[PDB]
Amino acid sequence: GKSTIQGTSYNVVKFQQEDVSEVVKEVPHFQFYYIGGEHKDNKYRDVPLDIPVLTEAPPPQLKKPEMKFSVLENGMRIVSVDKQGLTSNLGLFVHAGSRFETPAEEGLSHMVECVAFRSTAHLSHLRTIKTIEVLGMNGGCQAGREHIMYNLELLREYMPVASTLVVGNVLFPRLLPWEVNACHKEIKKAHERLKADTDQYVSELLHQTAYHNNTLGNALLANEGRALEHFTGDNIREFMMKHFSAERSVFVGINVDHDELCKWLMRSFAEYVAIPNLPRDEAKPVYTGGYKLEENADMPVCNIAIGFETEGWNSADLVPVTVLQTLLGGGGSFSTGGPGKGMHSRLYLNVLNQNPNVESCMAFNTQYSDSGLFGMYITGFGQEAPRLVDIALNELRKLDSFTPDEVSRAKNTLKGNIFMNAENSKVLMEDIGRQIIMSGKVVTPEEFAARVDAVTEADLKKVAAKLLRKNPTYVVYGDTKSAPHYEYVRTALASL
Amino acid sequence: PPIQKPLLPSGRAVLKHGRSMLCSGNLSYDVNSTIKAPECKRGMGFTQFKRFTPVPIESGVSVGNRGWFFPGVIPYQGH
Amino acid sequence: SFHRAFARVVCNYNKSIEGSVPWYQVKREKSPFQQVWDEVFTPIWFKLVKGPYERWEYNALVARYRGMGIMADDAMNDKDMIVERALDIIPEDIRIQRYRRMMRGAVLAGRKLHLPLELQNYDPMVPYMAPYIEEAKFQMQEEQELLAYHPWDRRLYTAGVSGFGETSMHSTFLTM
Amino acid sequence: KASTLATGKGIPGIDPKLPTHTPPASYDVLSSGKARPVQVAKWPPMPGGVPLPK
Amino acid sequence: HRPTTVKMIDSWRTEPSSEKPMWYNRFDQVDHISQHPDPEKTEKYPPVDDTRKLMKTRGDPHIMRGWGEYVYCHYEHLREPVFPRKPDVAKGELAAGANVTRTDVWKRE
Ligand SMILES: CCCCCCCCCCCCCCCCCC(=O)OC[C@H](COP(=O)([O-])OCC(O)COP(=O)([O-])OC[C@@H](COC(=O)CCCCCCCCCCCCCCCCC)OC(=O)CCCCCCCCCCCCCCCCC)OC(=O)CCCCCCCCCCCCCCCCC
Ligand SMILES: CCCCCCCCCCCCCCCCCC(=O)OC[C@H](COP(=O)([O-])OCC(O)COP(=O)([O-])OC[C@@H](COC(=O)CCCCCCCCCCCCCCCCC)OC(=O)CCCCCCCCCCCCCCCCC)OC(=O)CCCCCCCCCCCCCCCCC
Ligand SMILES: CCCCCCCCCCCCCCCCCC(=O)OC[C@H](COP(=O)([O-])OCC(O)COP(=O)([O-])OC[C@@H](COC(=O)CCCCCCCCCCCCCCCCC)OC(=O)CCCCCCCCCCCCCCCCC)OC(=O)CCCCCCCCCCCCCCCCC
Ligand SMILES: CCCCCCCCCCCCCCCCCC(=O)OC[C@H](COP(=O)([O-])OCC(O)COP(=O)([O-])OC[C@@H](COC(=O)CCCCCCCCCCCCCCCCC)OC(=O)CCCCCCCCCCCCCCCCC)OC(=O)CCCCCCCCCCCCCCCCC
Ligand SMILES: CCCCCCCCCCCCCCCCCC(=O)OC[C@H](COP(=O)([O-])OCC(O)COP(=O)([O-])OC[C@@H](COC(=O)CCCCCCCCCCCCCCCCC)OC(=O)CCCCCCCCCCCCCCCCC)OC(=O)CCCCCCCCCCCCCCCCC
Ligand SMILES: CCCCCCCCCCCCCCCCCC(=O)OC[C@H](COP(=O)([O-])OCC(O)COP(=O)([O-])OC[C@@H](COC(=O)CCCCCCCCCCCCCCCCC)OC(=O)CCCCCCCCCCCCCCCCC)OC(=O)CCCCCCCCCCCCCCCCC
Repeated sequence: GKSTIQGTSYNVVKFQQEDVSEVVKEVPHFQFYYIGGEHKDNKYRDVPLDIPVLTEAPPPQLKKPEMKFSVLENGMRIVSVDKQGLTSNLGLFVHAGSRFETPAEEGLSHMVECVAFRSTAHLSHLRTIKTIEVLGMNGGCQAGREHIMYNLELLREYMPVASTLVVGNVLFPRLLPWEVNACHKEIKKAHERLKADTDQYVSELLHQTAYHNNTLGNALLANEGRALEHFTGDNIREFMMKHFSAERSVFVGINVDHDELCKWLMRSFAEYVAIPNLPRDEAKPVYTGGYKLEENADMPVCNIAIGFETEGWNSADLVPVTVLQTLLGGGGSFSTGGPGKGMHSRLYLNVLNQNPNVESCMAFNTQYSDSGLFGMYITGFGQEAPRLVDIALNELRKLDSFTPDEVSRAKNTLKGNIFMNAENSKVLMEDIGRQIIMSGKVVTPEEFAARVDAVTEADLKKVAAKLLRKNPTYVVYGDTKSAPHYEYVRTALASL
Repeated sequence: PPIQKPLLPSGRAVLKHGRSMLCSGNLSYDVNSTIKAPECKRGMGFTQFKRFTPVPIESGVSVGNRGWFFPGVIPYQGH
Repeated sequence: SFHRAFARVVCNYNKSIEGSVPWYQVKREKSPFQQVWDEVFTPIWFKLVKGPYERWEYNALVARYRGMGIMADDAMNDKDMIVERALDIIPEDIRIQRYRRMMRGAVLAGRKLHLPLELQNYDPMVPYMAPYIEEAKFQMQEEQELLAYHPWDRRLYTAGVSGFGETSMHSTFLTM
Repeated sequence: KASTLATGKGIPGIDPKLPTHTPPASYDVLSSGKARPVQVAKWPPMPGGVPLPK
Repeated sequence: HRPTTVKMIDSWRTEPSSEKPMWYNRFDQVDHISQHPDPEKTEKYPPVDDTRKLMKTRGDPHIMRGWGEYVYCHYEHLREPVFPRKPDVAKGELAAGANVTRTDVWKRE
């Protein structure tokens, strides 16, 4: 380790000047045109698949995967893990989400996502996307509340090409006026995609109500009215100069050789200057609580959510609150889970099994760098809303005590979820990138398991007590014509 | 060998906004998971026909517009 | 099969000229014969025929543009696809004056009148469309290469289009 | 001289800063970085610019 | 569009525009389009009273050569090479299209 950045040590990669002729020899070989060819009959045309045909296979070389950390001289951090899979997952994470927008800059984070993979200094829009398509790669860009991610999924032999294309989005994009204007379409599509997912749409309503008109309450998506005034290449460039910098960016690669990944990323920034790092206003979220009743004339069901503020990812309450979510668990009538699929979580036993009118009840837990939301999400028919809220409130009043059996089951299920979620490479990539952006550090799945084992009932009681002292956030979506008023919820929770 | 994924790759983030690997539940069966194994109520096999895009179909939505028309304007004989 | 042999010949030849420098980018010295021809024919031909004829045509063209009050780049016809693609991206201030100049020219020409001499002292050969013509050619060359490198097969005379490539409905006689 | 539009400012030829013609300048290396190839002709060019096969 | 064709080819006898521009290759570059002068508010050349006093033009009457009918124009349809000649923007030459994307003229220090 040659450099310590935000609590993690990285190996410094030096820039080197390499002639373009020499590097061209190392670029992966592929063709776009096949002008003629040498005819060759399929030699296995008469061989059934049950007969092996490959002989003299070289012996395998297996190495235990390890996460390695490196950083360029411009300050871009590189973290990769090689699981020896045949498909890579490259990810570029930039610490510029919707939370850093000013009210006059509403929606600019989403606008950056919309213009992703458009023309750059050394490539056109068409050539970038046709290269991604011809090489069989998939991916895109997603702008969140705290970060924006560029990701590509590809065969690992084409990593040199993929890394170059991703980096070009933040190194030297040409935000040409006519290309940007063609991206105004994506705003309407983004709204439709969000509203289709009822669970996510309710989550956005929670955050807007929980954090009134401040960092984590800023709308994720740009509106299609007055926001289009500053949906311009010039405005986007000014936003990127404020926030996009090599010091706020992290490149994550799964199933890629670290040295090769570092080498090719180094060659991309060798002869160019990245956006310089400048100070920015970083204000802590202000939690206000509140309520919002959003009618959806088409939906006959009522989706209710009651949330409370959590300190966030960097707190010591991260694991105990996560254990609390698994203990309460939840579920829904839609699915019929078999053994080990939450059939014995507290919400499933106390709500779903005893209230046939409840369509679904779950506990949600969103975590960000310095804040989060915890609460219950319950759904049912519109006329049932007064009873649905009472059920939710009753469960919130039972968080005062927990049985030893429930704690152990919750701890074991959480550990299983951690390990089973980790084996997915796209999940591992997104987990690593978000952790470094949020904390500057990566906690491995095994280390999280050790923390989970140390959670006691006292910790659960303490964390639950803190959550219940916050002003509740109360969201009703769908058929809201029978839901109770906000003051009813607050008086019910005022006792705690 | 069998193909276990749809011919159209999602290209989206697996994790939902604000939810991490730790607090997302079990992605194998959780309702909100984007990679949950579908339930075989009628048996295994239909996932080869299945449309995995969560957005509902909007019949007749235009994707063949090259910039020749504004939204809401009806082309007449292609012009 | 002779087609297979022909396909291999084409593949080998093209593989042997990849990365070749185009003829115009080679530093070429004229032969001892073309130099003599340039020494004798070209100077006399310019003095007596080419020079005077082309000056006569050029000066007439400048006068015609000045009489209409238009620029040379205004005279381009948008039936040419490069011109149409370039005109899509020109900025509004350039567009406004281009339209006004072209409208005045057609009124003058139609009414058999000429611009007052007070307004004729300008250089009509300023190349204001050049940045956009070059961008349009780049966009079109990318599309040609990455999307139109083969004669594609499509279902014929369906959806108002012949299926032979054109993209507008009812744009041929056989698609009425 | 060429100080004002009346004196000839901005008129190629009359204005010192603007040349009468703008021919491209010669280069010794291609934009790729390869050395520019050199071909010294000894016979007149082909009638139609037809290139010969390799 | 209706059935249509452009002569976007690699000629055997005529160079591409990147190699030999046919227009007067002196342009002024700004940082933002708003920095350009406004023609409506910009004084034009002093009006003349005689057609013989009108100013000179920048066009070259003999820009094109060879057999064929005379023509003066600034543009052609020919294709460019993947490695186009690097434009001399320092002197005022125009940089647009391939000479920007497939070159390093845009790079400052
Ligand atoms: C300068 C440098 C040096 C130059 C060197 C030049 C080198 C070339 C010259 C040497 C060529 C050698 C050729 C060797 C041939 C090998 C033969 C062999 O072993 O067979 C394997 C060979 C290939 O087998 P394969 O591997 O399975 O591949 C199948 C493909 O055919 C494989 O083909 P493909 O897939 O590649 O497709 C191309 C295909 C097809 O290619 C073409 O057909 C080209 C079409 C292009 C368009 C042409 C438009 C028309 C132009 C007309 C111009 C006229 C100008 C006139 C000018 C006049 C004034 C000057 O080509 C062939 O079939 C190969 C032809 C082989 C030679 C035999 C036919 C030649 C033409 C004879 C015409 C005679 C006309 C007489 C007129 C009399 C008038 C009174 O067998 C054949 O297929 C060959 C035969 C093809 C059909 C020919 C006609 C047969 C007629 C039979 C009549 C039966 C009558 C029965 C009557 C019964 C009554 C009861
Ligand atoms: C001494 C004895 C000597 C004997 C000598 C014997 C010699 C025998 C000679 C036999 C004939 C040889 C002819 C060779 C011509 C070569 C021309 C050439 O270089 O073409 C390249 C050229 C490619 O040009 P390009 O600039 O690279 O790209 C074209 C596009 O801009 C952009 O291209 P793209 O690829 O991007 O666009 C996609 C699209 C592009 O598609 C096209 O380019 C199609 C263009 C429109 C075709 C339809 C025109 C409308 C109908 C006209 C006829 C009206 C009346 C008919 C009925 C009358 C009844 C009373 O491509 C495709 O769709 C690919 C598949 C095409 C085949 C589809 C098959 C189904 C449809 C059937 C019709 C087409 C058959 C193939 C062409 C046959 C040529 C003869 O392709 C064509 O020329 C296309 C065919 C158009 C002509 C069709 C003519 C049909 C026959 C009419 C009667 C003629 C009588 C006069 C005398 C005939 C004898 C000479
Ligand atoms: C040294 C010797 C030299 C000898 C010289 C002679 C050489 C021999 C060959 C000469 C002929 C060449 C033929 C070229 C065929 C070209 C095919 C083609 O590409 O067409 C599409 C093409 C359009 O190109 P495109 O837009 O790229 O195609 C894309 C679209 O998909 C295209 O689609 P599109 O829709 O945009 O365009 C299609 C276009 C295509 O059509 C044309 O443009 C005309 C093509 C055919 C030309 C006429 C051929 C005539 C010759 C045959 C007849 C000979 C009879 C002899 C008898 C002798 C008896 C003693 O229009 C039509 O299809 C119109 C069809 C109208 C049919 C109406 C029929 C009546 C209504 C229906 C039936 C009746 C009602 C029902 C009644 C029921 C009763 C109960 O056509 C043209 O652009 C060319 C048109 C022809 C121009 C002139 C050609 C000159 C040829 C050079 C040699 C000339 C030498 C001097 C001759 C002097 C004569 C006095
Ligand atoms: C007494 C005082 C006399 C004073 C004499 C003064 C002499 C001055 C110096 C002369 C030096 C000449 C050689 C210098 C090199 C050539 C020039 C050059 O390269 O310039 C650059 C010029 C262009 O350079 P570039 O632009 O860099 O090249 C780009 C392209 O690749 C190429 O450019 P491109 O793509 O533009 O094409 C080049 C050119 C292609 O080049 C040519 O065309 C060259 C033509 C040369 C003709 C010479 C032979 C004919 C005259 C015979 C006279 C006989 C007199 C008998 C006297 C008897 C006394 C008892 O094509 C064109 O320009 C297109 C022409 C289109 C119009 C055609 C009109 C034809 C109408 C015919 C109608 C007929 C109807 C009735 C049927 C008749 C049937 C018979 O290069 C060329 O033109 C390339 C071809 C050069 C061929 C030279 C051939 C020389 C032949 C000498 C024969 C000597 C025989 C001696 C016999 C024994 C003696 C005892
Ligand atoms: C015993 C006798 C036996 C006789 C046997 C004869 C057998 C002959 C078999 C012929 C087979 C058919 C060939 C047809 C080819 C079709 C090709 C085609 O359509 O291509 C389109 C294709 C389309 O390309 P694109 O990419 O769409 O467009 C290209 C761009 O435009 C721009 O492309 P780029 O910038 O890359 O430029 C490429 C360059 C490439 O250019 C070349 O390489 C062509 C050079 C041709 C030179 C011909 C000079 C002939 C001079 C004769 C001198 C005789 C001297 C006698 C001395 C006597 C001393 C005692 O082209 C040009 O610079 C412009 C080409 C303009 C072509 C104009 C076509 C007119 C045809 C009709 C002319 C005649 C009709 C009027 C007169 C009739 C009555 C007399 O064009 C080309 O690629 C260029 C090809 C041009 C070929 C022209 C060939 C003309 C040949 C004339 C022969 C005259 C013979 C006289 C004999 C006299 C003896 C005394
Ligand atoms: C016994 C012992 C005996 C021993 C003897 C031994 C003999 C040995 C002999 C050996 C001979 C070897 C000679 C080798 C020569 C090599 C030449 C060469 O390489 O040239 C390359 C050269 C290509 O190189 P390049 O660099 O492109 O050359 C420049 C171009 O020429 C053009 O490019 P540029 O940039 O220089 O041109 C600019 C452009 C622009 O050109 C112009 O500006 C020309 C004007 C354009 C006018 C357009 C309208 C046309 C109508 C004109 C009239 C109307 C009025 C016009 C004026 C306006 C009035 C208001 O020029 C053109 O477009 C040229 C078009 C020319 C026709 C237009 C009309 C010109 C005359 C106008 C007169 C007007 C007079 C008005 C007076 C009023 C006074 C008040 O190619 C040719 O020139 C070839 C031409 C074709 C030749 C074919 C020959 C075939 C012969 C076959 C039969 C032979 C039989 C022999 C039998 C013998 C038996 C014994």
